[PDB]
Amino acid sequence: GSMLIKVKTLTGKEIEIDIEPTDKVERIKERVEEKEGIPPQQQRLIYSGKQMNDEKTAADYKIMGGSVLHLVLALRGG
Amino acid sequence: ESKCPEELANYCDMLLRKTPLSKKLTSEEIEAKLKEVLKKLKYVQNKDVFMRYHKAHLTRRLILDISADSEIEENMVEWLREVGMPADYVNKLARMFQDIKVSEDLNQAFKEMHKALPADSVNIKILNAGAWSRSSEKVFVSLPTELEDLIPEVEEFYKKNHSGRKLHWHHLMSNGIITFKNEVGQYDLEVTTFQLAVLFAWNQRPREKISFENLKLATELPDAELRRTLWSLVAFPKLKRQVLLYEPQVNSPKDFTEGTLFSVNQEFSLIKNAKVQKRGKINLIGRLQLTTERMREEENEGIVQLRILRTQEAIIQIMKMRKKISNAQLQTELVEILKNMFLPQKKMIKEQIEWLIEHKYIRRDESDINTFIYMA
Amino acid sequence: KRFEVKKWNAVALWAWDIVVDNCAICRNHIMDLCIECQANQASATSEECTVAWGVCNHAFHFHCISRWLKTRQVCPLDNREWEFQK
Ligand SMILES: [Zn+2]
Ligand SMILES: [Zn+2]
Ligand SMILES: [Zn+2]
Repeated sequence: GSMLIKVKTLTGKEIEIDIEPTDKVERIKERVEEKEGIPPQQQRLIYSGKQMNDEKTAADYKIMGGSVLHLVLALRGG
Repeated sequence: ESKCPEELANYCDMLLRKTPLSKKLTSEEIEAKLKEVLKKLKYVQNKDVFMRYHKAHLTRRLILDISADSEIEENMVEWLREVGMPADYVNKLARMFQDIKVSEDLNQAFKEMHKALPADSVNIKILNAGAWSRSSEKVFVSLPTELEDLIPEVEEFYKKNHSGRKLHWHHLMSNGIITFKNEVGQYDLEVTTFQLAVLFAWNQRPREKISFENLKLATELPDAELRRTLWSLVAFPKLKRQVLLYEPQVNSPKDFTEGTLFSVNQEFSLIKNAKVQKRGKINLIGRLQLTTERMREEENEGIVQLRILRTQEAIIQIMKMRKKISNAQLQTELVEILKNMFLPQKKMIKEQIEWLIEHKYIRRDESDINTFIYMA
Repeated sequence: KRFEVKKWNAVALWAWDIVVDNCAICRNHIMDLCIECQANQASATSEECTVAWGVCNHAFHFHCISRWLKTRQVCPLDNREWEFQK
């Protein structure tokens, strides 16, 4: 996993994930679920105030090195 | 319906400016398709983003005087006040319409007050600094003698009119038309000061290559602006023949380098029906609040959306765990859940509680105006 | 292969210049408040306090001249009847 990023949850708990710049966000939500119990459906990833679309890549959202992604749960999702 | 607080602002511009959509209609429809939008604003996170992108647009129209409906543009103002838009904003835009008028009267006058350049070759425009302009950061440029000699002459003209006032030249918004004797013919170019500067940096060396580094010396334009301005001259969109033929090609201005060389394309020319026009006139404008500004608010507006998002989430999180909580008890633990995120301010909180009340997430108790209930 | 200006649309920003002399009338910085607005409370009369310019080119406050027109109608400095400028 050439690109090592991290996802911060409400509590501030940061989670580290290894991915590729071609990896889709739909897959990050998954690698997030294998590390924490959070199901993809309750996940909203926010990078730079913008919401990431499932069918897109980290490369699209100019994600880099230790770049922080925000995991903000859905309101209508539990 | 259109949700983006920006795309919304971009529609009003589409309607108020001379575009296809606005010519393919009538004042009634337009006034209607406009009245519609301000209504939807009542349902947009932070109305300021709409104000920002709107004012910007107006400025473009006002300045380049390419407003389609001069009546509405004005009227657009009050309906903008009526809907609820802030105070200092509305009248502030109004002040902008007042200046173009004050200016027309002032231009017509200045032109006559003298019978640099021919009378009707020069057109003035003096606007209130508090109204118009935003970000004030020194921007330097080398003006060609023609323009430089005019500035003071205008500076004195305003002097015996309204003393105690000083003009501050705006090169971002200033524009004009410059001739361009090529090897194929003569054409009129519509451009911003910065471009005039870059182009004129050839006049003393018509057919010579000039590197990116030297243009930085000949034009004084800071690195960033130069990059955009050159790119605006080697890659103007929807243009068949470019005006400046740069050297080692790139796909973005960011890739330009000191060694990069530029030269005046001698094979320039328009085309009308696959027939090479020898006389022509094209526009190369559409500028902004200096680039550095763009990156500025975005950077922050993004952070705000994130706080709003976290605030929003944190509330419904407490609300989910507990079920019936009071504004009081909620305020205090709202601060702890976001303990490692940021300190939510009470205004942002107030607003997201309201937002969550209409989108039916939270409900107020009949028994206690305060104290919210977690619905559905 | 000249590039010649053919039409120029100059745009400048109107701004209140800095005056550093005093109101020969109330003896206060022309840019600040006058002796009136200074003390006298707020009210419907606590209207803005701007400076005034005349055809003699001198410049006093606005209120400090008003209270100098209900009477002596000449500029106290160059004794030539008062006359404003926009
Ligand atoms: Zn005084
Ligand atoms: Zn006063
Ligand atoms: Zn006098």
